[PDB]
Amino acid sequence: METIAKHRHARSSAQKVRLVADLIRGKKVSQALDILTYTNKKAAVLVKKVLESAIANAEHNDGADIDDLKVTKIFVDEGPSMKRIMPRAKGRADRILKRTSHITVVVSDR
Amino acid sequence: MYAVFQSGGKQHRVSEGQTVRLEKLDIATGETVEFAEVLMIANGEEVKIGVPFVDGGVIKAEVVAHGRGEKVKIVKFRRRKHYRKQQGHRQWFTDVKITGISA
Amino acid sequence: VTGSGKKPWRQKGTGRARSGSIKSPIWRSGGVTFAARPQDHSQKVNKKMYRGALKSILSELVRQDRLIVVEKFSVEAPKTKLLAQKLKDMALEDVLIITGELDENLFLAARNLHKVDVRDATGIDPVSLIAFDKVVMTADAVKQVEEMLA
Amino acid sequence: AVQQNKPTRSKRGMRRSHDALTAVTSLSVDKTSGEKHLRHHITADGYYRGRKVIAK
Amino acid sequence: MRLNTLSPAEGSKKAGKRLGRGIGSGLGKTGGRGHKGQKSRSGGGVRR
Amino acid sequence: MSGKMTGIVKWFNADKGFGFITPDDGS
Amino acid sequence: MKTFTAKPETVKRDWYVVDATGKTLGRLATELARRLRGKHKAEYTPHVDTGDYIIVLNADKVAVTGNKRTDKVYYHHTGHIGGIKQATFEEMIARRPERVIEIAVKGMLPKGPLGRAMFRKLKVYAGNEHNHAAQQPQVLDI
Amino acid sequence: ARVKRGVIARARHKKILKQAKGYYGARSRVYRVAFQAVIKAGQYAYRDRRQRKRQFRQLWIARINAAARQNGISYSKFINGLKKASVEIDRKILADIAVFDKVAFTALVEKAKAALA
RNA sequence: UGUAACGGGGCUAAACCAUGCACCGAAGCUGCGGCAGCGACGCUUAUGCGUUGUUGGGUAGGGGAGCGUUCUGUAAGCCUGCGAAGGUGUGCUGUGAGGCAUGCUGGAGGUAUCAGAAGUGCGAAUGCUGACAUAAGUAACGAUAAAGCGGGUGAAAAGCCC
RNA sequence: CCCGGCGAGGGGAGUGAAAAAGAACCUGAAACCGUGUACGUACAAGCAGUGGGAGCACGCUUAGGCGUGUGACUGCGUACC
Ligand SMILES: [Mg+2]
Ligand SMILES: [Mg+2]
Ligand SMILES: [Mg+2]
Ligand SMILES: [Mg+2]
Ligand SMILES: [Mg+2]
Ligand SMILES: [Mg+2]
Ligand SMILES: [Mg+2]
Ligand SMILES: [Mg+2]
Ligand SMILES: [Mg+2]
Ligand SMILES: [Mg+2]
Ligand SMILES: [Mg+2]
Ligand SMILES: [Mg+2]
Ligand SMILES: [Mg+2]
Ligand SMILES: [Mg+2]
Ligand SMILES: [Mg+2]
Ligand SMILES: [Mg+2]
Ligand SMILES: [Mg+2]
Ligand SMILES: [Mg+2]
Ligand SMILES: [Mg+2]
Ligand SMILES: [Mg+2]
Ligand SMILES: [Mg+2]
Ligand SMILES: [Mg+2]
Ligand SMILES: [Mg+2]
Ligand SMILES: [Mg+2]
Ligand SMILES: [Mg+2]
Ligand SMILES: [Mg+2]
Ligand SMILES: [Mg+2]
Ligand SMILES: [Mg+2]
Ligand SMILES: [Mg+2]
Ligand SMILES: [Mg+2]
Ligand SMILES: [Mg+2]
Ligand SMILES: [Mg+2]
Ligand SMILES: [Mg+2]
Ligand SMILES: [Mg+2]
Ligand SMILES: [Mg+2]
Ligand SMILES: [Mg+2]
Ligand SMILES: [Mg+2]
Ligand SMILES: [Mg+2]
Ligand SMILES: [Mg+2]
Ligand SMILES: [Mg+2]
Ligand SMILES: [Mg+2]
Ligand SMILES: [Mg+2]
Ligand SMILES: [Mg+2]
Repeated sequence: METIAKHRHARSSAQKVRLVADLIRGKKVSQALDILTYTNKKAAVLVKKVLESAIANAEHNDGADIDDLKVTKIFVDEGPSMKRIMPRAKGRADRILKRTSHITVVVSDR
Repeated sequence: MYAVFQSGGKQHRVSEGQTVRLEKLDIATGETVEFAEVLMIANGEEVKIGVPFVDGGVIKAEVVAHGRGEKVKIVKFRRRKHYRKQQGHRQWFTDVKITGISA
Repeated sequence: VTGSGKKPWRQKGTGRARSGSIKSPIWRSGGVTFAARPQDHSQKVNKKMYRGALKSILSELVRQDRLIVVEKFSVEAPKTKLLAQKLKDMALEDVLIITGELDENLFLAARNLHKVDVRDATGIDPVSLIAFDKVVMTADAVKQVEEMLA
Repeated sequence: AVQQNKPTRSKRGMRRSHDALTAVTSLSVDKTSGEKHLRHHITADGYYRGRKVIAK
Repeated sequence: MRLNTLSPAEGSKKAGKRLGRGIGSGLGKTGGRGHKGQKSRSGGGVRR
Repeated sequence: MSGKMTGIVKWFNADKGFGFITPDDGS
Repeated sequence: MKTFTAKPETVKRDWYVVDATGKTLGRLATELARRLRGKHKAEYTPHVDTGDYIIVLNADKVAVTGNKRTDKVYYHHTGHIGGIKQATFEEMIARRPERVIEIAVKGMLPKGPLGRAMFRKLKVYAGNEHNHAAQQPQVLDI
Repeated sequence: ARVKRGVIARARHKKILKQAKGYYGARSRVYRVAFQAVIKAGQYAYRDRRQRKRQFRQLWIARINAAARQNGISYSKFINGLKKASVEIDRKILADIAVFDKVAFTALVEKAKAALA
C-alpha cells in the first residue's frame, strides 16, 4: 500500500536536493532516517520532514506497520522560479533565479 | 529440390511450397502461371544446368495476391541553391506460391 | 498606432538589432503592415447581363418545376396561421411568393416565417429565386416580369 | 574565455558523475544508553563510550 | 440549380501570384525580382 | 517597481560608448 | 530471398602454421591478410571476422629482394616533438623481428575494430616452435 | 479573417519530429535541427538505394571468387566459361549456390572449364 | 611540427615497353514494372479512348495545375454529451502540399459539397514578446576595525537578548 | 483527523457530475528537467546519419514468421541560410 507525501514549493534547488534523495532510494525507512539524521545538508532536513509525514500518513490514513515500509519512489521536480534583479557594475543588471522544488516521497511495503 | 527462374527481369531460387514476391504480372489473383524458362533444377545431387535454359523444365505457380510495397520518400535537395523536391513511390508486386516444379 | 516616433535605442554600438520605431509591424503591439480601409465591394453588372441571368434562371425553374403560377393568392386576415394553412393546403414549406400588388395582410402573415418570403414583382432577385425551393407567381406578376424582361 | 558551443547534457551528467554523496557506513551504538551516534562522537544525550560526560 | 451547384466558366478565374510562400510555389524568396538591384527594392524603379 | 523591471534591457546598456582597447588603431 | 550473412556464433575458424623461412615478405603478408579477412571462404562477410588463426614461425628468416634488407626504413613517432625515430630492416630483425610481419599485415588489414580483431588472430614467433599444439593446427603451405 | 496559424505550424513540426525519432540530442527534439537532419536522411536514402546494388554485387562477386578458387578456378575464368557455355545465371544465385550447394557450384565450374577446354 | 615527392602497406615486379584474351567498374546502356509531358495516327472523341514514338538534371526567371487555413452563402441543413473543437498516440491511404479512421484526454461546439473573400502557410531578418536551458551549483556574498565564552528565548542560535 | 514550527506544505475525509475543477484553480502543446523499464555502451577516433546487419527484449502467431524497440560491426558520407 503506497503512501505519498509532498513538499511543494520547497525553497531549494532540485539539483541540491537530488543529491540527498539519491541516498535513500530503495532503503528501509529506519536506515533512511538515520542517514538523514547524520547528513549535513539542508535538503536532508526537508526530505526527512517529508519522509516523516509520509510515514505518519501511511500509519494513520492507510493502516501500515512502519518496520516493513520501504522507500520505493522518490523524486524531485523543478518548481516555479521566483526571479530577482541583482545589480552589477557599470549599470548592468542581472536577473538571478531563485529555484524551488517539489519533493515527492512514495513509501510502501512492496 | 530447388530451381532457378527468370521473372520480372531478374532471377529467383525457389523450392516448392515457397511464397515469392515478384514484380507485377498481368495475372488475376487466383490463376496459375507457368514459368517455362528455368535455368537450373537441383534435386539432391541430381542437378541439371540450363546451358541456355533447361529444356524440359517448367515451374507451376499460383498467384496469391497483388499489392503495393512500402512507401519510400524521394528527397532531392540542392544546398544553398533554393531547390528541393519530395516524391513518394510504392512499387506494385505480386506474391505467388509455388504449386509444383515439373522437372 | 498610438506611440512616439523615437528610436528605442541607438543605431550602433549595442549588440541588438537596428530599430527605428516602436510602432514597427514586427513588434508586439506594433502596427499592421497593410492595414485595411473601409472599402466598397460592390461590382458592376451590366443590365443585359442581369436580365440574361434572370431569364435564364426563370427558364430553369420552369424546367425544374420549381415555379407555380396561380391566379390569386390572398389571405383574409393578417394571420400567420392562415398563411400556414394555405401553404399546407398547397403542400409548400420553403417558398417565395411574388405578387404584383401590395398585400399588407400577406406581408404581416409572412413576416414571422423564415421559410417564407414575400416580394413585390419589382423586388425580385436571383439569389432568392434560387435559395427558395418553390416560387409562386401571381399571373399579374408574371405579366410584369415579362414586361420588365421583354 | 567563453564557450563556442553549447555543451550537452551528457557532458553535464558526466561532470556530475563524481558529485554523488557518500552515505555514512554504520552508526556506532552506545553500550550504556543503547542509542546510535557517530563513531568517536558523543551521543545526543551526552554519553560517550558509556559514561554520561555532561548532564543536559 | 442551387447555390451549391453553381460553378464559373473554365479559365474565368485565374489564381494569382503569391510571392514569398515557399520554394514549390516558384515565387520564392525574391519574388520575380532577382538579386540586389534597384528593381528589387521596395518602391524601386525608374520613371518613364 | 515592475515598471523598472519590465524595462531593464533598455538601460543595462546604459553608457555603452566605451571600449577601444586597440591603441594600435589598425591605421 | 535475401543475401546470406555469416553469423559470428556459427562461424568456424581453423588453425594454420606457416613457416616463413625464405619467403618474400609482402607476397606472404597479402595471403595472410587474405586468410585473416576470410576472403578464401564462400561465406565471406565484410562485417564478420571469418578468417583463420595463423601461427607464423621462423620470422627472423623472412626474405626481401633487392637492397631492401639494408635500405628499408621503418619510421615512427613517439608523440613528442623531436620524437621521430627510425630503424632499418636488419635492425628490426635483430631487436624484435616479429614486428616486421606484424606491421606488414597491419598495413594490409582493414582499419577499425574488426581489423584489430583480425590482427589478434595473427600469432608470430621468431623461432621454429609454438605453445599452441593444443589447438591442433594444420600445416599451411604458401 | 486573421488566420491564426498555431495548429498548422504545430502539426507541421510534429510531422518532421516524428520522422526524426532515434536521432541524437536536439536532432530529435528541435525542429530547426531535425528538418536539417531529415533532409540529409532523404539524401542518403536516395543515394544508398543506388549503392545497395553496388555493395551486394561486390559481395556476391567476392563469394563467387572464393568458392571458385576453392574449386581451383578464378572468377574471371569462370564467368568467361559460363559465357562460352551460354549459362545466364546471375551472381546472386551463384553466391547462394556457392554457399548452400557447393556441389552444384562445382558442377558449374566443370561446365566452365569444359567450355574453355 | 613528423615518415611525408607510390594514397598506404608493401613490390625487383605488384615497374616500364609491345601484343593479346579475360574480368571489374557509373545514377551510362539494356531488362521488368510504375508515373507524367508533348507529338503522331487512327476513334467516333464526349473533347478524351486505344496504339505509337519520344521526352522527363536544373539557379535566376517565365508558364501551367493544385493542398490546406480563417470567414460568408448553401446551413433554422447535417454531425454532436451514446462525447464537438483542441491536445496526444496508432493504423491505413494519396505522386506531393495532405487526407481518413480510431484509442486516451478533454467536456461543447463543429461543419460537407460547390462557389466567394483573404490580416492565407516561417527557420533564418545582430527579427519582436514570453518561457526555459547553457556556462554552473562555477565566480561572488561589498573595505584585512576582530572576535571568544557562559546563560536565556526558541521548532531550531556563529549572527537575537543579557 | 494526522505529520509538521499553534508553520509552509501534504495525506486523508468531505462537497461536487468531475478536485488529473482546490483558489499558484477550463483545455494545458513545446522547449526544459526528472523517475522507472528494455537494449546498447569503459581498446574506442570525425555533421552523429543512411544502406546492410548479428544479437537481445517484447508483442502478435496456428510453430509458418511477421512486427516493435535497441543497434555490436560494416560500405558511403565534411550542417542549413
Ligand atoms: Mg550606479
Ligand atoms: Mg525628433
Ligand atoms: Mg499592449
Ligand atoms: Mg495593434
Ligand atoms: Mg443602374
Ligand atoms: Mg560558433
Ligand atoms: Mg562536480
Ligand atoms: Mg538577398
Ligand atoms: Mg550583382
Ligand atoms: Mg536586377
Ligand atoms: Mg576506408
Ligand atoms: Mg521526444
Ligand atoms: Mg625532417
Ligand atoms: Mg550500376
Ligand atoms: Mg537512364
Ligand atoms: Mg518503361
Ligand atoms: Mg534525363
Ligand atoms: Mg525539370
Ligand atoms: Mg525559378
Ligand atoms: Mg458558415
Ligand atoms: Mg471520450
Ligand atoms: Mg472556430
Ligand atoms: Mg485532433
Ligand atoms: Mg477529440
Ligand atoms: Mg501572414
Ligand atoms: Mg517559430
Ligand atoms: Mg529561409
Ligand atoms: Mg531569430
Ligand atoms: Mg548551473
Ligand atoms: Mg560552494
Ligand atoms: Mg571553471
Ligand atoms: Mg574555482
Ligand atoms: Mg570564492
Ligand atoms: Mg559585508
Ligand atoms: Mg552564544
Ligand atoms: Mg558576525
Ligand atoms: Mg494547510
Ligand atoms: Mg467549461
Ligand atoms: Mg489547468
Ligand atoms: Mg511536454
Ligand atoms: Mg569492448
Ligand atoms: Mg571522440
Ligand atoms: Mg536499414
